[PDB]
Amino acid sequence: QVQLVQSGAQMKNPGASVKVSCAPSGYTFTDFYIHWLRQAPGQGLQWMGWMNPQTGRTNTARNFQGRVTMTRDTSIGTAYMELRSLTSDDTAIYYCTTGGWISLYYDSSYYPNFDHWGQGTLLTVS
Amino acid sequence: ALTQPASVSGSPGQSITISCTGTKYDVGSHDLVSWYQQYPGKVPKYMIYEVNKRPSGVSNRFSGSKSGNTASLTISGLRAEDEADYYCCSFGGSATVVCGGGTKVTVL
Amino acid sequence: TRPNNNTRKSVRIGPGQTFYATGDIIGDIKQAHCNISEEKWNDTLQKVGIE
Ligand SMILES: *[C@@H]1O[C@H](CO)[C@@H](O[C@@H]2O[C@H](CO)[C@@H](O[C@@H]3O[C@H](CO[C@H]4O[C@H](CO)[C@@H](O)[C@H](O)[C@@H]4O)[C@@H](O)[C@H](O)[C@@H]3O)[C@H](O)[C@H]2NC(C)=O)[C@H](O)[C@H]1NC(C)=O
Repeated sequence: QVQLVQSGAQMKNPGASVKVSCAPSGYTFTDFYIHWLRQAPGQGLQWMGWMNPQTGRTNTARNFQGRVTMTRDTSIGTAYMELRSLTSDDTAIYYCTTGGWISLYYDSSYYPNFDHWGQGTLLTVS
Repeated sequence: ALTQPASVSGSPGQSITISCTGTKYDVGSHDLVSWYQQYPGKVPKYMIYEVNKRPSGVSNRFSGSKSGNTASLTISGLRAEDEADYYCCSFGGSATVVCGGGTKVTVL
Repeated sequence: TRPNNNTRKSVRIGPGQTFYATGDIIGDIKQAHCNISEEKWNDTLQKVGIE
């Protein structure tokens, strides 16, 4: 089966601009969609945004319009996030996943079917 | 954020149902609902497929249904291994996915 | 079909009349297309050829 590979520890002050990578191992990176999620301690699963690795097109949640940008790098086959303007309220566990299949005929970006999960990375901002 | 009971109780052998309720524009218009168990101290798990389908190589003890603007996870008899936080997600407004908080299953 | 979730906006130009145009297309990428069964198609072309 496939195994995702995430980044390591990140410790920053407010105003961090943290870069978080996720490099899949096993499937072709330009085949399935990419979703990012956050899980704060005590809260549930909050979805961040999806990326189309074919053309780089993304769409994020409503409360991140400016703080969260997502880019691709298809030479290696990984994906990068950039978390701008973080405060100490954003201490949370981040998840990397593998979304639905990129087709040329129908939208399947929003399907909540998340087959695979990364191990999870913790950011601390303080 | 998919209105959900925070916890559910029940002794072994009891069949419980965990429901999530949302708005009719999000839940009723599209049959896209999922259920993910996260066992304590682990990553989430993938156990329910589409609105009422199952992934490859998963037990048949869980199923579901969508009724009006809410849906529920049909759970068979409980046991010691079912002590986990269940989460529900479904199609959001336009092109996003909405997820709930959790249901902490307490086996009696 | 034209699969893409599309939006609409309008602009008033001078008095009275408004103009309509596409507002946005919320994120995914479209392909206009027409799917026809091949089975039926091959059956048809040969029947025509016979006549
Ligand atoms: C019009 O014709 C289109 C062109 O074929 C149709 O597109 C097909 O639509 C179906 C439904 O969306 C897509 O189904 C997907 O199928 C894949 C299965 O393929 C994968 O697994 C099989 C196993 O046999 C393997 O053979 C394949 O190589 C893949 O590994 C499922 O995985 C999906 O989850 C989904 O069911 C077809 O892919 C799709 N063909 C495409 C995208 O070109 C279209 O539906 C027809 N009608 C319409 C509405 O346009």
